[PDB]
Amino acid sequence: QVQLVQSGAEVKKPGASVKVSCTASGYTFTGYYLHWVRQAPGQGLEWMGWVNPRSGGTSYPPKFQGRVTMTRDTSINTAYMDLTWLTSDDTAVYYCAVGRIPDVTAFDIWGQGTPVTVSSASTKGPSVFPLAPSSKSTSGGTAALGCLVKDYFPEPVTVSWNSGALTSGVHTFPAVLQSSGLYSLSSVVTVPSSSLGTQTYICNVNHKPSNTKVDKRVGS
Amino acid sequence: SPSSAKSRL
Amino acid sequence: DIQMTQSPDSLAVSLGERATINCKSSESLLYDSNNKNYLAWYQQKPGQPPKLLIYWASTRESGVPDRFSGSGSETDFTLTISSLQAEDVAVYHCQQYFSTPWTFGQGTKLEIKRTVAAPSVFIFPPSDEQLKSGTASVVCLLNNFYPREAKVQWKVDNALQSGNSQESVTEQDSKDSTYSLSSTLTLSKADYEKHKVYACEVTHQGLSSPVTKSFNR
Repeated sequence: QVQLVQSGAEVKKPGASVKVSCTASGYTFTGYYLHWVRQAPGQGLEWMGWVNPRSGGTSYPPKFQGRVTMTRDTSINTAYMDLTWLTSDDTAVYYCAVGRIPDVTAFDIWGQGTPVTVSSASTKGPSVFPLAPSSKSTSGGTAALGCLVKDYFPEPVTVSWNSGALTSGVHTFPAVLQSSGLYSLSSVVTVPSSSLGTQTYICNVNHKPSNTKVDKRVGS
Repeated sequence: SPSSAKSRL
Repeated sequence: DIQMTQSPDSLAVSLGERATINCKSSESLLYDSNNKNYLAWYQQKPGQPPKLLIYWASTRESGVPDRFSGSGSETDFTLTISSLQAEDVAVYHCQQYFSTPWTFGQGTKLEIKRTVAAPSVFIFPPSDEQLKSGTASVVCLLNNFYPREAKVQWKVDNALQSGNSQESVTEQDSKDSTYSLSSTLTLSKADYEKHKVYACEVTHQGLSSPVTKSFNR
């Protein structure tokens, strides 16, 4: 049952700090170094340092010396990584990782990951706009329609179709960061065109950080 | 020569 | 200190066929006093942490099937999947542990190669609801195509646009190995009711000439 269970996602503003925990089980926490590794979008894995769960000692590479503090708490088998002076380059998924193989500093145990967003933007709910099955049936004898979820912060947003009933054909695109600091995405679905008069298509948009719950009906 | 390993204490 | 460079960045291989990923170290991971190469490989499937795949260059971590193989020496290494399965689609990373700081490569994405399929193209004019906000979004949809490489051009009144559009690609679908792309053109409203015709023009390898979709108003 060996596993490392990390804390939930974090959103922060430049200058602030962030602290992520990692809880070990299924092995001797005080037997192995506990490392931290991050992954920024289009960057590649990056080692941040380790903490000795027995002595409480640490070691950080130059890049993170002065910004990172690693600590443990053996009473509850839990490690902590703390990062200060956050910038946009600190946006990444933060992993705790353990290596158990002698003389091999490579990690066979990883936490599920903790995404950390760093931005000056503030919590904003999205506007939901229909992408109605356009003026003419001819979309192939099949039809395409969707919902445009625009100008929200932060990630994630949740889009389903008819309360989760319609999943086949639906493509929920990855959000894209606009120049306003706000994310935006579209969700589309391919449908039989005969049923545009028969079926009612509703998309269920859910943005928890702002408690936005919108159901947009998409009619021709 | 390699840096000392950091896998088991 | 030690940089790690993988090649290629992206790789498409047919089911059943052979996948080869290289990794170059800037220094040399071979220790002459034990004849060991200090190099590891990882497999990272979407939305999950890395999984240790191979260490000491060619030793398979416990649980790794036989079709995964590591080879090479000193500064030049290679991960090989001999008979590519569907569950092997992922990002593969090489990591050196000769020197600290322990450094990784940039990753190599491995995806299923299939027969070329041109996209179905769809176009959506802005909703009216979006009329009042003062912003107009025109969305072009490229549906179920392979490979991922495509080019979407926008033309309002046959004027090519540049700077007012963004793109979003899905990950390769698990039932048909296709991709889907959305291209959104963003105009203030103080510009959408001026030009009759809006068009996205799609370039793809499965099309010997562009496909165009348009509407008026």
